[PDB]
Amino acid sequence: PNRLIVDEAINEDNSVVSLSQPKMDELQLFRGDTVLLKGKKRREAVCIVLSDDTCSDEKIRMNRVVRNNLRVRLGDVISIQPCPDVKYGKRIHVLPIDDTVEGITGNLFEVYLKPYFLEAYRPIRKGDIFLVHGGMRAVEFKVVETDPSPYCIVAPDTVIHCEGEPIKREDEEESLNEVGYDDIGGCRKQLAQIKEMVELPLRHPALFKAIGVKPPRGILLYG
Amino acid sequence: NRPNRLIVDEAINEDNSVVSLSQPKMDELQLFRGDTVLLKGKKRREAVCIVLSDDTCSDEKIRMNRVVRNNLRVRLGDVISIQPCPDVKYGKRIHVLPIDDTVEGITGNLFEVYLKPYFLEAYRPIRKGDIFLVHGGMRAVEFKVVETDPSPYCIVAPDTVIHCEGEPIKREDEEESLNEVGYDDIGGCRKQLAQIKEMVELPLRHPALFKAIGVKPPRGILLYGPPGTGKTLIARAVANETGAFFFLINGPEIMSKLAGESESNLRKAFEEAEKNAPAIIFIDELDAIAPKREKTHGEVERRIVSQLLTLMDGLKQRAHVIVMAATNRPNSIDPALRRFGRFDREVDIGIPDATGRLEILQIHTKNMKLADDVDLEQVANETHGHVGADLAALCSEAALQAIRKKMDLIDLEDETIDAEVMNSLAVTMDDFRWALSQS
Amino acid sequence: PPGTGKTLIARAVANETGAFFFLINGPEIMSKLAGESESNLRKAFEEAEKNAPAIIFIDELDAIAPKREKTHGEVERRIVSQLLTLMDGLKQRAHVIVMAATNRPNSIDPALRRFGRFDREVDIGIPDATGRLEILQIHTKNMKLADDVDLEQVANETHGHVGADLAALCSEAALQAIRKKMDLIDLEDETIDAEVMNSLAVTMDDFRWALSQSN
Ligand SMILES: Nc1ncnc2c1ncn2[C@@H]1O[C@H](COP(=O)(O)OP(=O)(O)O)[C@@H](O)[C@H]1O
Ligand SMILES: Nc1ncnc2c1ncn2[C@@H]1O[C@H](COP(=O)(O)OP(=O)(O)O)[C@@H](O)[C@H]1O
Repeated sequence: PNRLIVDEAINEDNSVVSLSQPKMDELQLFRGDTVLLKGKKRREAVCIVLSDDTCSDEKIRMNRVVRNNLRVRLGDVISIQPCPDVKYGKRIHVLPIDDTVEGITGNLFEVYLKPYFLEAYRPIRKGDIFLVHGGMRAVEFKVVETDPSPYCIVAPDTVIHCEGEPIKREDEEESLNEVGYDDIGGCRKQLAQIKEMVELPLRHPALFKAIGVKPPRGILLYG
Repeated sequence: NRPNRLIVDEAINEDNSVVSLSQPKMDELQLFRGDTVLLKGKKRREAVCIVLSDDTCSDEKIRMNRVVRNNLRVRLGDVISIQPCPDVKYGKRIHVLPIDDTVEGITGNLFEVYLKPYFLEAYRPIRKGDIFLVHGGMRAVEFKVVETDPSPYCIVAPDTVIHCEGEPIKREDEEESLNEVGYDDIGGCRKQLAQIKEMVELPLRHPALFKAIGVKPPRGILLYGPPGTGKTLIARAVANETGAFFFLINGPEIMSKLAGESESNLRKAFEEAEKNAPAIIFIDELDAIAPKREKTHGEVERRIVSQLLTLMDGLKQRAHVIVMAATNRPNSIDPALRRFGRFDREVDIGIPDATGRLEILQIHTKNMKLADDVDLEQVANETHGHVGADLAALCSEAALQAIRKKMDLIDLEDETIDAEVMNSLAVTMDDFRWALSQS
Repeated sequence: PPGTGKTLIARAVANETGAFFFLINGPEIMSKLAGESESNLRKAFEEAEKNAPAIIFIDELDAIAPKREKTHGEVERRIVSQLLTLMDGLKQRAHVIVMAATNRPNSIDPALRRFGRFDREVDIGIPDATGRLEILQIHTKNMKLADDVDLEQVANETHGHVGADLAALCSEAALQAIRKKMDLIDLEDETIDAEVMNSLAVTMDDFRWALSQSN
């Protein structure tokens, strides 16, 4: 009813998720409304929602950044619900993750945080991990706490502390500047084919006990 | 011996409960179209069937399904006695149970999925101890008839109560699985199949005969054709279909072994088929082992070719072993193999034509629920240059497409795909027309 | 060409002239490992020397002694030589004739055609119509043929056939006629008396069928 299949993002923004127009009408959501998304393993994340008229009705486009905080891969299921109850924060606390900051010195507020948030009005959740590009390297930041806990918006008013020591990566947490379909271009057509070939046997593998059909076993790549 | 015994032939009417007969032989036996008959075969076994007039059937032969053949414990070309059975009245109780090794993976109600549609307006004769086969939900399921109320045999009318009570049953030694490959599992090449069958007929079915006569049976059979044409398939089938033992020699797998242990294997293959006679040894991708004597660079590759040729000669005609082998062309092979006494028999398993392709398609869509708009005839016409395995994968893809479409809608739980949910899953002509853009 | 009775002739001549017959099969010799391959080849000549007079028959010669460049690697050449030595080492007083067969001259190492070795070449060609008839007769001499069987006709139809083609043709035509009767012999088995056997005629139809099979 309100549950959706998680698809690839076309709007490469961390805080936004797209949805088909009629599915927004169905769920009674307005363009720019903020939504709470729940995924696997007790996890949720907060996002802005926009109408994408190329999106499938029962699917929801979202960034890898988001997917991660939800602990879901592409083609999974997530519940979406409205969240207009969300308010500007006083006091966000972010820390960089040590393995994305070896080599860079000093003030990383001015370089990443600041331009990532100028007129941001970004929804965020405690325990969120987001990614900022710049200075020829991408940096991951975890939100260690927020003043309206558990989730707040970040307005010009909101004070933002990145207090010294970078934090260790959790086992659960996956490097975001690891390798994804968003790291490869010029070959959507070919990529699509690979994805569907591998979709079921890798994502829904228990299925092949239930049916006598044969999944492709070997895939050859020309070029 | 008598005017009622017959030779068991291949079924053209692919229905479990019917057997066909030549019109004059029905007149001779005074049987009527639709009359139900009792068939007695080997090892104390009998089965009950409807009978229909087939005007392409031989007068002294009787067409029947593999399903039936099994319950009669007979292979093709054997003898069975047929007699009228108008005494069979409808049943009340029937107890069927699925055989464990055809139901691993499927859940819950298998009545609604298989039994029910198999019996809707069936009026099917059946016997206690019969094992029949139902197609659906992308897997075939074998069910044994554990008892009937009019014992030993009854007909199953709408009135008849049908019970499949829980626990699936173990398979007996005598009972042979039906997924096992048969000639009904291969299409588009009757002509070539016929030849194979008669070549192998006597030496595998009546092997003691060759002590009595000084005639030489073919020892080696070579299978020409592009790859994926069912060359392997045919050999697998013929072995099962004629109750012969089947030893596979895979060309590349033999070259994978180090020098000398490569031959020690090859030799051990012939020693295994000798041991379990009669047998078909099937050498797949022959040219991997025995290519033209100049195409073999280095000694050990030639030492192998020879080692084979020695085993082929060393093959006594009294061994009762037929060696079948397959390759993509004649010219690939060392012409030494085509000598009298070795691979003296060459069969050309070609490229299925339109009509053949249709069959192939039908053989691979026999377990899946197809939509009304599915036009397999159309598909056949579109797939102009396709070999059998092309089409088998086409059906595999079209189905996996239809599963992906539903796999989104089955978000609600997993791994929750019941056998019932499975049969809910139809495959649209669209899913085929899509799968065509791939192959 | 192969199947022309090259082996057959050698077998015959040995028996027909009371000579001992040792068969050397080309491929079978290459099947053996290195050095034990020669130890066999040498032991063949030692066996024919021992039982004189004899014909040693080397079948599929080219399997052993192909053109000196067609032999890749040493042990294949070491074999060719080992033969040539035995061919020379063959005393004329030994009373042993070595016969050998192959599909063509060019396949063979021309070293073998030297004076004192394979100095004599005979060309067992392809049977012509009249020949094919004989072959057919030779392989139908134990089977009961039907009146309508016209082996002359068969010969004419089988234009490009070698002897072994025709020997198998007869074998098939007979196995066809057996299959036809094998249905009617349902009554018992293995009950095929020698008498039931002679009841079994082979119709011209069984031949015309067997023609649709062969090469
Ligand atoms: N004529 C045919 N009829 C039915 N199935 C076929 C046919 N040809 C190929 N197939 C299917 O495609 C595959 C062919 O594999 P294989 O038997 O190895 O063919 P080949 O030996 O010609 O390569 C088999 O899995 C079989 O199910
Ligand atoms: N000219 C012939 N006359 C009679 N039989 C023949 C003739 N040619 C071939 N055959 C038969 O066919 C087979 C030929 O085998 P083989 O003697 O090895 O011929 P080759 O050595 O020419 O290959 C034999 O079994 C023989 O019975």
